[PDB]
Amino acid sequence: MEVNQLGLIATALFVLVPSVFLIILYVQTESQ
Amino acid sequence: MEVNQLGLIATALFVLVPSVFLIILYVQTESQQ
Amino acid sequence: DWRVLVVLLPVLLAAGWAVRNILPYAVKQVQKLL
Amino acid sequence: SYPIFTVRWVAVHTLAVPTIFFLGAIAAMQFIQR
Amino acid sequence: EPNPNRQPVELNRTSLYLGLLLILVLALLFSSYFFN
Amino acid sequence: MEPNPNRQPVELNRTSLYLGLLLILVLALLFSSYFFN
Amino acid sequence: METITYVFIFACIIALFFFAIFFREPPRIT
Amino acid sequence: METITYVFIFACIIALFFFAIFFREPPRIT
Amino acid sequence: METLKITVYIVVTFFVLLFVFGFLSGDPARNPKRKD
Amino acid sequence: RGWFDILDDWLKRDRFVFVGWSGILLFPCAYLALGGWLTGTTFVTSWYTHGLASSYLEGCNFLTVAVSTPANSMGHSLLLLWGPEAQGDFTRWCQLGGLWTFIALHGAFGLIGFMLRQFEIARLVGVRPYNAIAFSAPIAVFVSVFLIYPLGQSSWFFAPSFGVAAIFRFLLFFQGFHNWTLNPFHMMGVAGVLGGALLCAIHGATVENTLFQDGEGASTFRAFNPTQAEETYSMVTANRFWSQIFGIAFSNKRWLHFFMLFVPVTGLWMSAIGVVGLALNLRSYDFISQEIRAAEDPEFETFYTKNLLLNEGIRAWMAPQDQPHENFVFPEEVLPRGNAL
Amino acid sequence: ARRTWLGDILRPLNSEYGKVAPGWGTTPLMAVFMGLFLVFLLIILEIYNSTLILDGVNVSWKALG
Amino acid sequence: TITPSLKGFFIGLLSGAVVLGLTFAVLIAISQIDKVQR
Amino acid sequence: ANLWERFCNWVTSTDNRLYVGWFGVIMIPTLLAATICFVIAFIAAPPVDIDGIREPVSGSLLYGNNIITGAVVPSSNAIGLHFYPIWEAASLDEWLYNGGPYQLIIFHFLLGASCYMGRQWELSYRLGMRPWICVAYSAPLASAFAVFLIYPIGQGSFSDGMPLGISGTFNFMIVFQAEHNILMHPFHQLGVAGVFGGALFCAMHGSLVTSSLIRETTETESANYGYKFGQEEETYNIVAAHGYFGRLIFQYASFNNSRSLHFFLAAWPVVGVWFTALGISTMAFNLNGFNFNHSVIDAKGNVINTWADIINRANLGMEVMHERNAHNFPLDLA
Amino acid sequence: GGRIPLWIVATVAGMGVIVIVGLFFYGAYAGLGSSL
Amino acid sequence: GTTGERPFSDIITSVRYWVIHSITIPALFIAGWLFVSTGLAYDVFGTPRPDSYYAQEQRSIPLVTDRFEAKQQVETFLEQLK
Ligand code: CLA
Ligand code: CLA
Ligand SMILES: C=Cc1c(C)c2cc3nc(c4c5[nH]c(cc6nc(cc1[nH]2)C(C)=C6CC)c(C)c5C(=O)[C@@H]4C(=O)OC)[C@@H](CCC(=O)OC/C=C(\C)CCC[C@H](C)CCC[C@H](C)CCCC(C)C)[C@@H]3C
Ligand SMILES: CC(C)=CCC/C(C)=C/CC/C(C)=C\CC/C(C)=C/CC/C(C)=C/CC/C(C)=C/CC/C(C)=C/CC/C(C)=C\CC/C(C)=C/CC1=CC(=O)C(C)=C(C)C1=O
Ligand SMILES: CCCCCCCCCCCCCCCC(=O)OC[C@H](COP(=O)(O)OC[C@@H](O)CO)OC(=O)CCCCCCCCCCCCCCC
Ligand SMILES: CCCCCCCCCCCCCCCC(=O)OC[C@H](COP(=O)(O)OC[C@@H](O)CO)OC(=O)CCCCCCCCCCCCCCC
Ligand SMILES: CC1=C(/C=C/C(C)=C/C=C/C(C)=C/C=C/C=C(C)/C=C/C=C(C)/C=C/C2=C(C)CCCC2(C)C)C(C)(C)CCC1
Ligand SMILES: CCCCCCCCCCCCCCCCCC(=O)O
Ligand code: OEX
Ligand SMILES: [Cl-]
Ligand SMILES: [Cl-]
Ligand SMILES: [Fe+2]
Repeated sequence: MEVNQLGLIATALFVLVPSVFLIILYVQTESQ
Repeated sequence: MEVNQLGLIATALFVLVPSVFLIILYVQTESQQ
Repeated sequence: DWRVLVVLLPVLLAAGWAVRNILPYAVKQVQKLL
Repeated sequence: SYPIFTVRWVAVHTLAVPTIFFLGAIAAMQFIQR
Repeated sequence: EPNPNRQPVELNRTSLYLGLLLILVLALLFSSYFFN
Repeated sequence: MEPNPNRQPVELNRTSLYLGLLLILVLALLFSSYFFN
Repeated sequence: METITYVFIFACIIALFFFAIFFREPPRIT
Repeated sequence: METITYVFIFACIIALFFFAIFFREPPRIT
Repeated sequence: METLKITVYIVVTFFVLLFVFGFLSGDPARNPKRKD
Repeated sequence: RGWFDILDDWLKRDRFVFVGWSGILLFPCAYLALGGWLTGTTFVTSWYTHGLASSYLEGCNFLTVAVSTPANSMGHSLLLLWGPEAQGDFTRWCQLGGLWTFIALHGAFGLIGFMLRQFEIARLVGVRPYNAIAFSAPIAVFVSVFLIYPLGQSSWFFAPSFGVAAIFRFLLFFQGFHNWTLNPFHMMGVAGVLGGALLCAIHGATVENTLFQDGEGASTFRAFNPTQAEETYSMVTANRFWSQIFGIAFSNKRWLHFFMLFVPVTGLWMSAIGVVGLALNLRSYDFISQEIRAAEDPEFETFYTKNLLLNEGIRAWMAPQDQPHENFVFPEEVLPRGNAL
Repeated sequence: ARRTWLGDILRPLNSEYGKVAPGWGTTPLMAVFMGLFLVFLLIILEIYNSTLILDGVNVSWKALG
Repeated sequence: TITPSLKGFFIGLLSGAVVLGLTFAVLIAISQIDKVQR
Repeated sequence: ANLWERFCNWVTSTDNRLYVGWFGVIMIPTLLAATICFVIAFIAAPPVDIDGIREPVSGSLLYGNNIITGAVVPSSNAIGLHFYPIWEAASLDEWLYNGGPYQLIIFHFLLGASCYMGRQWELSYRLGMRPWICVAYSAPLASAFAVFLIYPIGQGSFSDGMPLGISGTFNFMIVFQAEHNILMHPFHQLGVAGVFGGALFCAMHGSLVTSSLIRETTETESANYGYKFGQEEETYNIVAAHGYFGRLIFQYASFNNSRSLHFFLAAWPVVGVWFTALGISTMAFNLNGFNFNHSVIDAKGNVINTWADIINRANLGMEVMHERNAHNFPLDLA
Repeated sequence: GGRIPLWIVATVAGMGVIVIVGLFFYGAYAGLGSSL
Repeated sequence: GTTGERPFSDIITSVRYWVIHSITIPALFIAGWLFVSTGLAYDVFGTPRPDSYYAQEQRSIPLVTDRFEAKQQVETFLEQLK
C-alpha cells in the first residue's frame, strides 16, 4: 500500500514525545 | 539524493530513546534532593 | 657437518672459561642451600 | 654474601647470550657481497 | 539568591495511566490518516 | 509478607547527563550518514 | 510497516490495561 | 531531510555546550 | 568591496592596537604575588 | 603442606623478576614469540611464500625485514613443525612460513600469560584488577587483527606480517581494498587513541604546572615523597584554570583517572569490532546515494569519489606483486591512470 | 518467608549450601578428564584444520555422497 | 589405520608431555630445596 | 576610575567565567569569524575548483554531501599562495567558485589558535601557576600549522593544504603517502610512537590509579564519591600502585615519584607529536621518507623485491590516479 | 666490588654500540641491500 | 627495597665480572660471525644465497602453490638450480 512515508515518523513521535513527558513527570514524583 | 528512507527514523530513535532514558534518571535524582 | 663445531667451539671455550673462574663460589652457594 | 646463580641470572643470560651471537652474525653480514 | 516562586510538580500514577491511554488511543485514531 | 529489602535508589548526576547526551549526539552525528547511506 | 505500527499501538494499550488494573494505586480509607 | 537531520544534531550539540558550561554543577571545595 | 576592505582594515587595526596597548599597560604587574 | 603449596610458595617469592603460576605460561611463550621474530628477521626468507627477501641475511634493514605470512596455499593450517606440510623438517618449515604461526600462536598464549600475571600480582599485592581489565584492549586488537581477520579470509597469507614495512603494506592494503578510513569503527578507534594521547599530555602538563612549592630547588622533582599524605599539586587551581580556559574542567580525581582508562581502552575495542567485520569483507566501502548520483551526473564530485579512484589505483597497481599466487597479469593498457602520470 | 507445596517438595535440593568435601577431594580425577577433553578437542580441531588426516575422513562437502 | 599425520600428532603430543613434565619436575625440585622459612 | 584602566582590569580579570585576556582580545573575533564561515560553508557553499582545472568539487551538505563526505574545499590551484580575501574578488560568486572561504577560515583559525596558546600562558600567570601548559599545546598547534600553512608554502599552493572535512582529510593523507612515502619517514614513526605510547600510558596511569583507590565507599555507591573536590589527602595509594607495577615488570622500571611520572606523561606524546609535525613541515620541502626501492638485487642483478617495493606499488597507484585530469607532463614535481 | 669505575664502563660500552651501529649503516651502502 | 640479589652496578664494576665476560662476550660474537661466514646460516634456514633466487634464464618466482606437496615443490625448485 502506497502510504505516506513520513506517516511512520509522525506516528512514532506522536506517541513517544508526549508519553516520555508523562513518564518523566511520574518518575520524579515517586522519588520524592 | 536517493537515501535510505528509514535512515530518518533510525536516527530519530537512536537519539531520542537513550536521551530520554538519561533525562528520566536525572530529573528523579534532582527531586530526591 | 664441520661448520657446526667451528661455530660451536667459541661457545664451549667461553663457558669452560667461566665455569673454571666461578666454580669456587658456585660450590659455596650450593652448600648454603641447607 | 650474595648468590651468583639466580632466576635473575637466568633471565639476563637468556636474553644476552643470543643477542651477542646475533650481533656477531649481523656484523659478518655487512661484508657479504652479491 | 534563590527564587522563592519555585514549586515542585507532580504526576500521580493514575494520571500517568490516563495520560498514556489518551495518547495511545489518539495515535491509534490518527495513524491511519497520517499514512493515508 | 514484608516489602522487598533489596530495593535501592538510582542516581544520575547532572554531569553524567551532559556526558551521556554528548555521547549520544556525537554517535548519532557519526552514524547518521551510514543510516541514510 | 503500517500494519506493524497499528498492531504495536494496540499491543501497548493491552499492556496498559494490565498495569492499570493490577498495578493501580490501591485505594485506601484515610 | 538528511541535511535537516545533520544540522539539527549539530545544533543540539552546540546548545548542550552552552548548558554544560554555564549551567554546570558548580564545583564546591571540601 | 572597498567599503568592506576599509571596514576590515579598521576592525583589525582596532583590535591589534588594544592588544599592543594592553600588554604595554603594566602587564608584568598583573599577577597575584610580586607586582612590578 | 604438600607439594602444590610448596611450589606455590616458590613461584610467588618476592624476587627481582616475579614468576607466579602465570609465569609458567607467560615466560616460555613470550620468549619464543620474541625469539621467533628475531630469528626470522635475521635469517629467514619469504621467497617461497611471497617472492620477497625479508631478513638481514638477505640484505634487508630494520624497516624492511619481516616474518612474513605463509603462502596462500596453506589455508589456515596451524603449520605445526610435525604437521603434514613440513613433516618435521625444520628448514622447510621456515621456508613454508611456519615461523608466522609459531610467533602468532605463542604470542597469543603469552598475551594470556601476561594478563593472568596482572591478575596474579594484583591479587597478591592487594589491589583492584583494573590494569588487567585495561589490557583487554591490546588483546582484542591482537586477536581480531592477527587471527579473526585472516580466518575469515582465504588464508593466513592476508594476515599482517611481523615487520615494520610489512605492516605499512597492511595499512595500505586496507585503504585500497576495504576503504577502512571510511569505517566508523576505525574512526572511534582513532578518537580513542588520539583522545588518549591528548589526555596523557594534558594531564601530565597540568599536574606539573599546578605543583605546590614543597622544596626550595629549581628542580621540583626532589620535593616529592611517595609516602606523603598530601596531594602534590592543586586540583582547585587546575580546575579553575581549565574552567576559565576551556569552559569545563575535571573536579573529581577518581573520575579523571577512570576516564583515562576508559577512553583508549574503548577506542581499541571499537576498532577490533570493525576489523571483525572486514574479516568477512563487510566493509564500510560506499555510500549508495553518492554512487547513484555520480553514475547519472558526471559533474558531481566529492572527496568521497576522489578517494575511490585512489583505492582503485592501489588495487590494480599493487595486486599482482602483493598476491602472487593469483597470477594476475594486467597489460599496460588496463591499468587505471590519470593524464600523463 | 512463604511456604508453598512445591517449595516444601524441592526444599531438600537447596539445603546443603556451603557443604564441601575436605581438602582436594576429587580434584585429581577432575584433572584427568580435563586432560582427556583437551586431547579430544585437539583431535577435533586438527581434523577440521586438515592438520590431522584420517583414513576415510574426507573433510569436504563431498562427505554427503 | 595409522596415517603419517596421526603419527605426527602423537609426536607432537609426546613432545608436549615431555616439555611440560620436564618443566614441572624441575620446578617441584627447586621449590623443595629452596623453601621459605616461616 | 580611569576608563582605560577599568577596561584593562576587566580584560585581565580572573573573575570572568571565561578568561578573556589580551590574547583573548584577538582570539575571540578571529575564532568567531572562522567558526561562522566554516558552518555556513559546510552547509551551503557551492562547488569549489580546488585544482584550478575548472573541475569543481562539491563540499557542502546542500549540494549532496553527508557529514563524512562534506568539506570546506581548499582554494584554487590557480590562486597558488596568493592572498585571496573577499575584496579581491569581483563578487562573492567568484570568491566561492575559487575557494575563498578556505583562506578566510584557516587564517582566522591559525591566528585564533596561536592566541589560544598565549591565552593559556597568560591565565597561568594571573593564577600564579607554572607556565608550561601552553608548551604542551604547541604540539597540536604546530601540527595544524603544518597541514594548513607550511605544507602549502613548500608545495606552492593552498590547494594542497588539508581540506576541512573528514573524507578530505583522508584524501590528503593518501596523496601525502604517494608523494612523500610518509610511512617510511622516521618522524612520522615517532609520531605514531608518540600517539600509541600516549594512549598506552593514559590507560596505564588511569588503571594504576583506579586500581589503588582507597576504600572510602560502599558497593552501592560510585567510588568517585570517595574523593571530594579540594581535599588535601591523596585519594589513592601510590606505594601500593608502585608495588604492583614494579612487580609486573621489575622495580626500577616503575615510578614512585609522582612528579617524574606526570612529567613523563606530558613529555612523551608532546615530543612525539612535535616530531610528526616536523615530519609534515619538512616533507613540505620534499625531504621524503626512506626509499629502498630496488635496494636488494641478486648476483646476476635481478631485483629481489622486499616489503618496501610492495609499498611502492601501492604508492604508484595513488600517484597515477590522483588529480587525474591535472597533469600534462610526466613528473608530478609539486 | 667497585674497582672498575662506572663512568669508564659506560664510556667503553657506549663506544662499542657506536661501532656496531656504525658498521650497520656502512653496510647500508655496501654489499647486499645497497642497490648496487 | 631489595630482594637480595647482587646489585647490577656492583657486578659490572667488579673485576671477576670482566675477567669472565671479556672472554664470553667476544667468543659469542665470533661464534655468531662464524655462523654466517661459513654459510651455515644459509643451509640451516633455507635462505637463498645471492646466486640462487632464480635460475640463470628464469624470472618466475618459485612459489609454493600446494599445501601437502609444498615440501616436495620447494625441493623441485631447488633441484632446478643444481
Ligand atoms: C607453556 C609453554 C608452551 C605453550 C603453551 C606452547 C604452545 C604451543 N607450541 Mg610451543 N614450545 C614450548 C612451550 C610452549 N608451547 C617450549 C618450551 C618449546 C621448546 C622446546 C616449544 C617449541 C615449540 C615448537 C618447536 C613448536 C611449538 C608449537 C606449539 C603449538 C602447538 C602445541 C601442540 O600441539 O602441542 C601438542 C601437545 C600438547 C598440547 C600437550 C598435551 C599433553 C597432555 C596434557 C597429556 C596427554 C598424555 C600424554 C601424551 C601421555 C604420554 C604417552 C606416552 C607414554 C606414550 C602451541 C601454540 C608448534 C607451533 O607453534 O606451530 C606453529 C611448533 O612447531 N612449540
Ligand atoms: C590519525 C591516524 C590514525 C590513528 C590514530 C589510528 C589508530 C588506530 N589504527 Mg588506524 N589507520 C590509519 C590512521 C590512523 N589509525 C590509516 C590512515 C589507515 C589506512 C587505512 C589505517 C589502517 C589501520 C589498520 C589496517 C589497522 C589500524 C589499527 C588501528 C588501531 C591500532 C591499535 C594499536 O595500537 O595496535 C597495536 C597492536 C596491539 C595493541 C596489539 C598487541 C600488542 C602487543 C601487546 C605487543 C607486545 C610487544 C612485546 C612486548 C614485544 C615488543 C618487542 C619488539 C617491538 C622488539 C588504532 C585504533 C588496527 C585496528 O583497527 O585493529 C583493531 C588495524 O588493524 N589502522
Ligand atoms: C604498537 C603499539 C603497542 C605496543 C608495542 C604495546 C606494547 C605493550 N603494551 C603493554 C602493556 C599495555 N598496553 C596497554 C594499553 C595499550 N597498548 C597499546 C599499544 C601498544 N602496546 C595501546 C594503544 C593501548 C591503549 C589502550 C596497557 C594498559 C598495558 C599494560 O599494562 C602493559 C604494560 O605493562 O605496559 C607497561 C606491554 C605488554 C608486555 C607484554 O605483554 O610482555 C610479554 C610479551 C609477550 C607476551 C610477547 C607478545 C608478542 C606479540 C603479541 C607478537 C610478536 C611480536 C614480535 C615479537 C614483534 C613484532 C614487531 C613487528 C611487527 C614490527 C607492552 C610494552
Ligand atoms: C632447544 C631449547 C630448549 C631452546 C631453549 C628455549 C627455552 C627452553 C625457553 C624458555 C626460557 C625460559 C624458561 C624463560 C626465561 C625467558 C625470559 C626471561 C623471557 C623474556 C620475556 C620478555 C620478552 C619479556 C617482555 C619484556 C617487556 C615487554 C618489558 C618492556 C618494559 C617496558 C617498556 C615498560 C614500560 C615502562 C615505562 C618506560 C614507563 C612506565 C609506564 C607508565 C608511565 C606507567 C604509569 C605509572 C607507573 C607507575 O609505576 C606508577 C606508580 C603509577 C601511579 C603510574 O601511573
Ligand atoms: C574560549 C572558549 C572555549 C570553547 C568552549 C567549547 C566547549 C567545549 C567543551 C565541551 C562542553 C561539553 C562537555 C560535556 C560534558 C561535561 O560537562 O563534563 C564535565 C565533566 C566534569 O567532570 P567532573 O570531574 O566534574 O565529574 C566527576 C563526577 O561528576 C562523575 O560523575 O568533565 C569531564 O568529564 C571532562 C571530560 C569530558 C570532556 C569531553 C569534551 C569533548 C568535547 C568535544 C565534543 C566535540 C564533538 C563536536 C562535534 C560537533
Ligand atoms: C625512559 C623511561 C624509563 C624512566 C626511568 C625509569 C624509572 C627509574 C627507576 C626508579 C628508581 C631508581 C632510580 C635510578 C636507579 C635505576 O633505575 O637503576 C637501574 C637498576 C639499578 O639497580 P641495581 O640492582 O643495579 O642496584 C640498585 C640500585 O638502584 C642502587 O644503586 O638496574 C637495572 O634495573 C638493570 C636493568 C636490566 C635488568 C634486566 C631485567 C631482565 C629482563 C627480564 C624480563 C622482564 C620481566 C618480564 C616482564 C613480564
Ligand atoms: C625460533 C625458534 C626457537 C627459539 C629461538 C630463540 C628463542 C631465539 C632467540 C634469539 C634471540 C633472543 C635473539 C636476540 C637478538 C638480539 C639482537 C639482534 C639485538 C640487537 C639490538 C640492537 C641492534 C640495539 C641497538 C641499539 C640501537 C640501534 C639504538 C638504541 C640503543 C641500542 C644500543 C639498544 C626454538 C629454538 C625454540 C626452535 C624453534 C624455532
Ligand atoms: C603445551 C606445551 C606444548 C609444547 C610443544 C613443544 C613441541 C616440542 C617440539 C618438538 C618438535 C619435533 C618435531 C620434528 C619431528 C617430526 C617428524 C614427523 O613428522 O614424523
Ligand atoms: O594538487 Mn594536490 O597534489 Ca601535490 O603533486 Mn602535483 O600537486 Mn596536485 O598533483 Mn600530486
Ligand atoms: Cl585526488
Ligand atoms: Cl603538469
Ligand atoms: Fe595522575
